[PDB]
Amino acid sequence: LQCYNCPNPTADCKTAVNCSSDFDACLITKAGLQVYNKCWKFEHCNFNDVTTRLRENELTYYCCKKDLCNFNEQLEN
Amino acid sequence: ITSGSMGGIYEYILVIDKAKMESLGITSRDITTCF
Repeated sequence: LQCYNCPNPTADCKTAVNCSSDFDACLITKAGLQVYNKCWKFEHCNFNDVTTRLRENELTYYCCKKDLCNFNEQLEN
Repeated sequence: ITSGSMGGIYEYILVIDKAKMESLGITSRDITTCF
């Protein structure tokens, strides 16, 4: 995954970190200004869980594949 | 006092009122594309 991580709203999450587990997806999420990125867990793409953990009610998200896929602009708009 | 009654009075009143209203709405759209 080795994802960009921003547990707090960050309109351009550039915080790449070496959570460098290999096989697993990242998360990107845009909730308007409330944009989030995480060293997420694979085997997931559940809107209810994302809303829970990220505490967001209108969010749009991708569980993008494997490594470094999850930079902040991958969600358009 | 011009008139009255000697005696005792016991008055006990209990009122309990509880109301709980919950409404939960959700809509989602979730999509795949893989090969």
